[PDB]
This record gives sequence, structure tokens and C-alpha cells, in this order.
Amino acid sequence: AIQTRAVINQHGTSETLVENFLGRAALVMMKDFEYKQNFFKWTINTRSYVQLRRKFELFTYIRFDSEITIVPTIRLYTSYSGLPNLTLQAMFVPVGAPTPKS
Amino acid sequence: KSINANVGYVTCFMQTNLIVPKEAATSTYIIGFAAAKNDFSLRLMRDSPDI
Repeated sequence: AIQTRAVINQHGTSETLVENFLGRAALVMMKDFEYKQNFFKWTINTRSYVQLRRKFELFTYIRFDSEITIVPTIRLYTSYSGLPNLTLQAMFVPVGAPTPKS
Repeated sequence: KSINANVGYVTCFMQTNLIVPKEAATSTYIIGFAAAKNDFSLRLMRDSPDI
């Protein structure tokens, strides 16, 4: 309700580059699975979330390389003995290859 | 399920009838071979279905 005004001094245009506009690492997926589906499966896409989908749909054709970071968190159930240091395998299946069923 | 469409055919039709002498056999055979030129290329190496 306060109508405040400030003097704005700006210079430079490297901030509004499309490389910087679309070069922000954002969440694309987030899934939880139990000990025993039994594993994580997801086809890579941008349209999963509305914000990133709208950001990308401002252009017709975009060509880019994808950098993927997987951040796993483990939460225990029911006595306590600590968080196990379980080994995780993450595999990329190209479009011309079969995907696991179990 | 998506499968690449047909890329053409190579067909053989019998223009005349086979003519052989009396002593020669009345049945013959044709065998074929295939190859690729120096402009062939491949990408995205995968696992062959043939076990």
C-alpha cells in the first residue's frame, strides 16, 4: 500500500542473453520409491512443470545439451540404526533401446 | 509402437521364358549379394537383439 520509488541505474545486456535465460538448472522431476514401483523410471522432458514449460515454449526450436544432477535423499521407517550408504545406479537409455522392467 | 517406413523395393519380373537346350537342365537358379558404398554411416551404437 506504500507507493515507493527508487532511482534505477543499469548498464549491460549480458544478463538477458537466451543462454542465461534458459541456462538455469531447474527441477524437472521428483519421485519417491520404496525398498521393494521398485525403481525410478522417467522419460526426460521439459514440459513436466508449468514454469519451465512456459519458459521453453516462448521459442519454436531450441537445441541444447542436457546436464543432469541427481540428488538422492533417504528417510527411514519405524528402532533406529542410521542411514545406510546404499549404492545407486543411474542409467540413461537412448530412444532406440529397451528399458528395464524390474 | 513406431517403425521406420519402407525405403523402397527391388523387384524382378520374367520378361521372356527361359530357353534351354535339350541336354541342359530345365531348371536354373539365381543368387544375389548385397553391400554398401563408401558413403554409408552409422550412429548411436546399441545392443544387437540377436542373442
